Amino acid sequence: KVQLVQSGAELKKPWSSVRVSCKASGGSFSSYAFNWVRQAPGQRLEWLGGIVPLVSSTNYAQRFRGRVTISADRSTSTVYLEMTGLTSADTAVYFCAREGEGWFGRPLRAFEFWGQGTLVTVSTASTKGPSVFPLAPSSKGTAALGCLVKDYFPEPVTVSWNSGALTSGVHTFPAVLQSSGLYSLSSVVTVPSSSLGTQTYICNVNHKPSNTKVDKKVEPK
Amino acid sequence: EIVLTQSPGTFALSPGERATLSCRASQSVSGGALAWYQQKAGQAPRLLIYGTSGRATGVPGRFSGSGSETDFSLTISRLEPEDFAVYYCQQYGTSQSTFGQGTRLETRRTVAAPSVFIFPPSDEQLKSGTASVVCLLNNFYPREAKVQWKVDNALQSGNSQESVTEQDSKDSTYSLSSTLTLSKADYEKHKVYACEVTHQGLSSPVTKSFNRGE
Repeated sequence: KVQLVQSGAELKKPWSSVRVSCKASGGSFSSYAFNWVRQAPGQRLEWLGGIVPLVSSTNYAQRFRGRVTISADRSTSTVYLEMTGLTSADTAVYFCAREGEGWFGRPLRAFEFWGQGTLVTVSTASTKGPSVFPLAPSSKGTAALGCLVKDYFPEPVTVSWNSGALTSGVHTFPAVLQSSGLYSLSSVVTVPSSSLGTQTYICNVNHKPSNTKVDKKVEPK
Repeated sequence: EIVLTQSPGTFALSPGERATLSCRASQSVSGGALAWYQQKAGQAPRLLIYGTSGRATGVPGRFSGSGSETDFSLTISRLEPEDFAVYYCQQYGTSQSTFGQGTRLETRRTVAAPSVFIFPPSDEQLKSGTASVVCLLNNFYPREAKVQWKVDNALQSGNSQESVTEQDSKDSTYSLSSTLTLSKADYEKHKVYACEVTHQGLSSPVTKSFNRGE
């Protein structure tokens, strides 16, 4: 099976550069075209370019000509993307996609095999850990509680409940970009009103960019 | 440049029905060089159709691709629960390749009214100089809903941000979170804080309110 493993997520300042890798495993590497497709949050897919490693045949999109350089290391079966002149418009998830194998390995142009994606964030905002505030259940069926993860940068944060033991009825909302450069999301969960006195509800927030692990115990008002 | 435009924007169908998604090009697409991808939230796209009509390896037979020139279509003959996702078309021209904006296939279900909850800003947050009031709209359908904030019965504008979850893979519902941000002074200024929800499943708007410091 053909596997594509990309580099880790990155946070770059504007007008700097980013370098994303893509290691290929399994099938043949040198004779197929590896491409880079980026997807901005909530927007459509955008093809940047590609390369065929055997002849180092590169091919870029006109929107990124002179800004994007795609190379390949045949000895390690790795494909690299390097972009300069970064701005906030370049904040997106960058995928590395290889074209498909047809009859007897006939290349298929269409991108059949994909990597996991690499989040590249371009912003002047500094890395900050989140503040976790309890969304305490009402004094009043079913009761809803949760945690507010506010003022962190960059993405992502991971929210579990009771260290993963509580999964049913949980809703971790997509984060929004505040008026400042910081993110904020909320993670709620609906539980029986009778269990509020005998069941402990703890929200586990992890923001690895700041090495921040926070367990916040939510209790009624 | 070729611009791909997909239709419709969002489709609401039930499993076992036939789905037809259209993709129109701004000019003639070269010799049947059209692709169709499926994408589920949090994952990478999955190639469904290559070259207008070619079925990708492992893709089920219920997916079919058709069309020519400037009009193409992806047809799912009998919808199954795992087929509800976002679908993209792509043109592979020459030295350039573009995508469509995408069509989202959602599971259709009975109208569901939202369960509305309101959370005041915690004392631990108020000890930091800001106040975040939260309004939760849990499990509703369809996606369209309206949230209005009122501070001492005064409609707000600009100081509130909301976010909606993906469609739940079990009950096919949505959930909305609205956050109203105020200064600590502006929070201690007034008394009543309410969030009013308007939704198709509600004959009358549902207002969830609270008084400061009680």
